[PDB]
Amino acid sequence: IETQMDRVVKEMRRQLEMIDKLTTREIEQVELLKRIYDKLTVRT
Amino acid sequence: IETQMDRVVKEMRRQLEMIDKLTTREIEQVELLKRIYDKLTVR
Amino acid sequence: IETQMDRVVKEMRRQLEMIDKLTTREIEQVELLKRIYDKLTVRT
Amino acid sequence: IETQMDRVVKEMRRQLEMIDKLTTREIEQVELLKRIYDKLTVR
Ligand SMILES: [Ca+2]
Repeated sequence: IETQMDRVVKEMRRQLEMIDKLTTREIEQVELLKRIYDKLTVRT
Repeated sequence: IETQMDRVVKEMRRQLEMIDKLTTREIEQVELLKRIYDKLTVR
Repeated sequence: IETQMDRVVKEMRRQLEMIDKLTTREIEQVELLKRIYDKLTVRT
Repeated sequence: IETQMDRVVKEMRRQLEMIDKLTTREIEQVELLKRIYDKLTVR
């Protein structure tokens, strides 16, 4: 009734979190590319 | 459950926003990757 | 009631579509890194 | 009623198996970027 209706708000709030740990992993990921790129422009 | 329904949606449209920036960013990632990779092929 | 209640399953169907794009994109990069990784060792 | 609310929760936990496979996948990218970035720092 309402009790699965939070087995819904609950699971979800855990999805925003899981999403956020992802974005900052995208960022870590990018950082390492910009840099790794810059070492290649220069090693030339 | 009428107004928590309402909350649920709001939070969902927020969750797509996020899944969107993610999607943008992977596109960028992938081009840098190919860009990076081309140069390894030049040298 | 049911109105807002599918402005919900609507989102989810759309959410999971995107979670599918990424997983295949991710798949693409994972083997572009492997290509670059393989070569660096060659360029050595 | 409960019928569609039941669906809702399903495809939601479906998405958590997904994003979980995904993190496990961007982790494995990150290890390759480190390891790639280390290898140049040497040449
Ligand atoms: Ca990535």
